[PDB]
Amino acid sequence: GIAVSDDCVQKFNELKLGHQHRYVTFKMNASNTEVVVEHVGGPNATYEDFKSQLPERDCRYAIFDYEFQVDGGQRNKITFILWAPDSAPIKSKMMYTSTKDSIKKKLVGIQVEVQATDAAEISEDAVSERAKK
Repeated sequence: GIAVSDDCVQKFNELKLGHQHRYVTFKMNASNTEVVVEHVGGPNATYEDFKSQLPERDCRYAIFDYEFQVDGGQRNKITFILWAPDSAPIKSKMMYTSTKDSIKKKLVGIQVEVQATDAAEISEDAVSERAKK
């Protein structure tokens, strides 16, 4: 089984506990033996910053502390996203898919999960819409 790096937990914790990051992206390491942190989005990074950097032909995971000015205040939703574009190789797909539960259970505190397999699914509308699911 692919191991989740504890650094994946530390960064998720900095976001969840300290609001230190807008989002965190994760990818497998070189040996595909552990998922490691890839991109630490700071508090002012936009959803666009997160999105534009997603590999079109490779998978990734992400926590996006999606923010709102909505009814019951200004809300924050810790959204875990599995990015698995249909154009990724089967090996990449298989790996990310096969290891999603571990990262999800390691990341105690997720609030919304979404799976995006294309441009429209990873769009800001798809995600923002589901963020207040």
